Amino acid sequence: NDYCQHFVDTGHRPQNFIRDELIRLKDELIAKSNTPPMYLQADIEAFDIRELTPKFDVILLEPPLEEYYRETKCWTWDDIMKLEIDEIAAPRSFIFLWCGSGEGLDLGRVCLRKWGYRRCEDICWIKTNKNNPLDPKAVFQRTKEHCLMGIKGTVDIDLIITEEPEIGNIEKPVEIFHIIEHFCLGRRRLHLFGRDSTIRPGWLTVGPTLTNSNYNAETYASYFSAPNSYLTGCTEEIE
Amino acid sequence: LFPPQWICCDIRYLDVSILGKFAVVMADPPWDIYGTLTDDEMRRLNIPVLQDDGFLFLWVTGRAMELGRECLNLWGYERVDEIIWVKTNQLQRIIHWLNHGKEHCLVGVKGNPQGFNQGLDCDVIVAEVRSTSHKPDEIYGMIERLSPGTRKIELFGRPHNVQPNWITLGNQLDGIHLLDPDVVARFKQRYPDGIISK
Ligand SMILES: CNC(=O)[C@H]1O[C@@H](n2cnc3c(N)ncnc32)[C@H](O)[C@@H]1O
Repeated sequence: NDYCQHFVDTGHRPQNFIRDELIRLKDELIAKSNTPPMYLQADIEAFDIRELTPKFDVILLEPPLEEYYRETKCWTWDDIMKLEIDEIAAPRSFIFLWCGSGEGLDLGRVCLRKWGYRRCEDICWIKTNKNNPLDPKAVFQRTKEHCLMGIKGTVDIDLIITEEPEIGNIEKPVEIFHIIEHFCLGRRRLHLFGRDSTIRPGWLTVGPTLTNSNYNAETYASYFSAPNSYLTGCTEEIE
Repeated sequence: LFPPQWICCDIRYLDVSILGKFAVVMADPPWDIYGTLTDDEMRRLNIPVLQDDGFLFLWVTGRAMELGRECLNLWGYERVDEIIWVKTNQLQRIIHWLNHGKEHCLVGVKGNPQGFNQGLDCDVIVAEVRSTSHKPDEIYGMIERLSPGTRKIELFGRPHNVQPNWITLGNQLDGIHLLDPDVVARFKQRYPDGIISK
């Protein structure tokens, strides 16, 4: 069948009709190796990102774009581009930048290049509307968001499919963490613009709406001192 | 003239000025990421002569996600949408760091298009993967609903791609099939002996 014609007839988005070896020990090694969760309330615009040490193997960047509040502080791509992400990224490291579905798909690539990365994946969060069957520049109804993966220095698929969240809910699918963690990229993981709701073992979460903080740079760095400095996050702990 | 039309050619060397203006351009280029086009050849394609006001649909992959954006802006477009085609089998199941379940089509606008039905379709396509390098037929219906009855041109198309309202260019089409009289006239004026070399 033609699901595009079907969507124009019924309002059911084509992705509504997608139907969704273990690979579990990997998850268990990830959970064993995970640092305790750490988090810091910080107004990132006014905050010197350099206080965040050591340099991170993975950065997940989720600035709150205006377009996330259709029916409702937002960050413009101007603000985001001026973050000094290269000052806290490890020379070989990875980034995952949520770009929305509008100009962010162009401006977030400019950001990645500005910070020294090349894009290696374009992960798409495809939103179903099974339970409920508008940019002026838009030609089509926008039903997805993009998370760009960047690399700098020397199992899963690039699609996440979930139901469209309710209005005013800005959470991104928790599946992005599973994709990132399955890459086994290292254990210094930073989530910028995370929330109380996103705090997670193995991650340092930093954002303005956190209600509590437990971050200590020395305590945090001690999780990665020898003999644990180069673990992938998917190995056995060192005795 | 509404029925299918095509021109077997090297798109590099064809003088596309004879073809007129189109409400929609679509291209599925052989990016250099087979029979290929270098980045400079892609940049140099005379896309700008093809439209005054309308939309470009540009299929991309790999580093052409970036290169295609460069071409698109160099040719005078602003990317305003990005279609995702999710590849399924006959049972509606999805077929370096990550496996790829999709292919991207950038949507660019040029000038001041008027009288298009923006917002009828959404930006995700779910459709059977068929022949290799073969895009899905649903894109033509989406394009027809967006710009009904207007003339359209496809670059790097192949025989199965020919459609009413569309002129198809590609080096794997069979000869030259033209029926729009204005096109036929400008073609004979420019190519009186029907050869295209430089
Ligand atoms: C992904 N689709 C394609 O690559 C299609 O494009 C064709 N093609 C490649 N180079 C040229 C060229 N210089 N002029 C015209 N057509 C070309 C291919 O033979 C193929 O049919």
